[PDB]
Amino acid sequence: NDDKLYRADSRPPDEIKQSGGLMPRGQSEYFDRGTQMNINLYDHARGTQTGFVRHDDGYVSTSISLRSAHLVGQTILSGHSTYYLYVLATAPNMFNVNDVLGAYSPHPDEQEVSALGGIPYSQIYGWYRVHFGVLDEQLHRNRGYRDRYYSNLDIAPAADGYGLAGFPPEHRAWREEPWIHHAPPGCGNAPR
Amino acid sequence: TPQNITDLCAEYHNTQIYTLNDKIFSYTESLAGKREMAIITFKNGAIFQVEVPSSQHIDSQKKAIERMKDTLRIAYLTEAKVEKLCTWNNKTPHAIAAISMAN
Amino acid sequence: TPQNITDLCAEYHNTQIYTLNDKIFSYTESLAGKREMAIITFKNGAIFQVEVPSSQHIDSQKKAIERMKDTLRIAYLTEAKVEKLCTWNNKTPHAIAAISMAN
Amino acid sequence: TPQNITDLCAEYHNTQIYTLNDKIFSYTESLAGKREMAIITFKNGAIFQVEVPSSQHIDSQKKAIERMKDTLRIAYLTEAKVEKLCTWNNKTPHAIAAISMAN
Amino acid sequence: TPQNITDLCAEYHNTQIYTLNDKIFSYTESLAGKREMAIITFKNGAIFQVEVPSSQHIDSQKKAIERMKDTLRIAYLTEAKVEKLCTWNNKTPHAIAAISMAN
Amino acid sequence: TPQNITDLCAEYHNTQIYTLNDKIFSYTESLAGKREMAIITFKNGAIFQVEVPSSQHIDSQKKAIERMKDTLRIAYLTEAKVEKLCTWNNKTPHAIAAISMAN
Amino acid sequence: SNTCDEKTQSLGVKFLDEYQSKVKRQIFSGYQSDIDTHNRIKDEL
Repeated sequence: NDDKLYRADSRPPDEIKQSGGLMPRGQSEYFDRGTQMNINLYDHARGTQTGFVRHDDGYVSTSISLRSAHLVGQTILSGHSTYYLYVLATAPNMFNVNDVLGAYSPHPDEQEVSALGGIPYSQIYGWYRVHFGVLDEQLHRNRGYRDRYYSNLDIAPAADGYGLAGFPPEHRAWREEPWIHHAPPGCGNAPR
Repeated sequence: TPQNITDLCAEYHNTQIYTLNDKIFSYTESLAGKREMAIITFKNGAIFQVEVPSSQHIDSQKKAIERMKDTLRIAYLTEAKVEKLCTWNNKTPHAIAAISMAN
Repeated sequence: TPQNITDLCAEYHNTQIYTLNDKIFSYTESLAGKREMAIITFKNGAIFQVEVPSSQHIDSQKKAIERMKDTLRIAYLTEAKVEKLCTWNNKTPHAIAAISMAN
Repeated sequence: TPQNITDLCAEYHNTQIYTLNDKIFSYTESLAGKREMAIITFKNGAIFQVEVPSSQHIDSQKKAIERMKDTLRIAYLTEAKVEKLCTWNNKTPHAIAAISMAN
Repeated sequence: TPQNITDLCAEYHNTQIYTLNDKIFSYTESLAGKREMAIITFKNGAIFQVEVPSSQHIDSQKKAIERMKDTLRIAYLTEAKVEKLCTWNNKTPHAIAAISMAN
Repeated sequence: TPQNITDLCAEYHNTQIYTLNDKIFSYTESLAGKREMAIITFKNGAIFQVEVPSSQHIDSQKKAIERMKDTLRIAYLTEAKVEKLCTWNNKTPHAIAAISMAN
Repeated sequence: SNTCDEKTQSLGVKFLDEYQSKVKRQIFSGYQSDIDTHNRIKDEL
């Protein structure tokens, strides 16, 4: 569907185009197959937050509603008068952290949707400009944003994510449902 | 030289310039013999044609009629958004004489 | 002049539009002598062609067919939604004679 | 007429079907006298060629080979998955006769 | 041969170099016989054309004229980033004679 | 025939193979009389050219150069990774003979 | 152990790669869209 997500980022729109979109930490160009980061949701989910909404271990976090996304960044990225809030079409590279980890979600309340690898510029529908904390309601539409295509897609069934979850090898989940039928090799396993 | 579409268009007559300021809703491409056109439609429901490379055209034009049908199909496929369209009002559907794109 | 794929197709015989408001499933391009074709396949097992020229065609055709084979390819790669489709049902596979891309 | 590539490929003797069901790994294009051809490779090994428009060709083909080197490359940049390869196996490397790309 | 647009522009006697380092603000294309060209502008305010072919256009650069009209469109769309143009100052709008692309 | 850019090139007296595994840094293009070429750069200096059609060039080679400036442009916008180029080095800037894109 | 920690990555990378192929394909196919059309009949007559 035509669902949009949110992410209060500081990095300029001009440096995003350059980048290919919004990247996790340690990725600079969106198309490096050989420029590998750690890809982990579990670790991702529980990084602490130095000066950025969660963007570690191969994913970039979104918020499902703005107010939310803005509450979360002028809580963080506070210190900067300037920042942007990017509106983001929904695609199947988006995991509902909660629907993935379930019990084991490091921060439910917080309800994040996460893009594995980052959000390609084309995904980014446009953005808000964040000045003197207070939001500026004027919308900067995004060339590069494909509407036919994106209003046609939604987020990936959680079960796509069960294999990716990333619990330590001897963690309980790997031997519980649903993980037990999705668990990568050497992951918890059959035995123990 | 027309240093823009607005000039350009009025250079001619049997024309009129429409500010469409929008992306293209649909695209039809014919192959029917004696019906070899492109047809652009708008949300507002504004129909247009790229003339069957018909006998009323200067050789130079022939090459032009084709490229156009090409600007259409990639502006469409790319949700590019036209600004204005200079068009001939003497035809139904009002044939396309030129196109601009900005923003 | 015809104003949409519907009234267009209607001038010709052994035709019938087909709604699809879909996209392409297969793309098949041959080069083998006697076979410079493209066969289109819809997810609901529907098969269509783009025929090899002239016999029943006009030279004004021959460039059309060449635009069609064009369109579909990147009608496919892109992911389409070939709205409707005019076709010579008097054929088999049924010969594509026009195409309509709808948002 | 075949409705698929498999039905097409046996209408020719000295052909062969290849399910690769994957994306091209690398693409080479040559413009060095007599070696004006294209060269395609698969992860698994398979190298395939679009042949130099020599005399094994009818005139109908010449321009279907240019559309074919275009298709590889578009499909090479694009990363589409080739699912099937119709090829003449009496050459070396194998020689592309047709390509199937279903989603 | 010259390894620049700068040294390349230099080979001519009524040309100048343009360091824009921006993306085409607009793009227009007429198909209208006696004006089959293209003008493109920059937000700075800059204008340029792609001349309607001949007599001064040796037979060779016709193919070249056309190349660059395709280069002007795809740069617009794809979000450009042209470094410099090499324009002829005999005209207003200055005509384009070459281009650099830096990314 | 040849089955790779190495073997391909190694089949001539005056050509060399450049290994780049890099992407085109700048894309220069000319429509200018006499100089209707394309120059491609590299960040760690590589400069190459796509020569003008001439003697040294047959009929077969003429399409091939045209469909190689098509392939640099998009290799450039597409941001593609260039593997190995086979260059005729009796020239300056070296002229491209062969391109191989991999990854 | 190594296998599990390793295996997730094998998996994560794999996932990221195929997705990159749909984006590229859609952004890439589109640009070459009617460019690749000027490429055809103007190109073979």
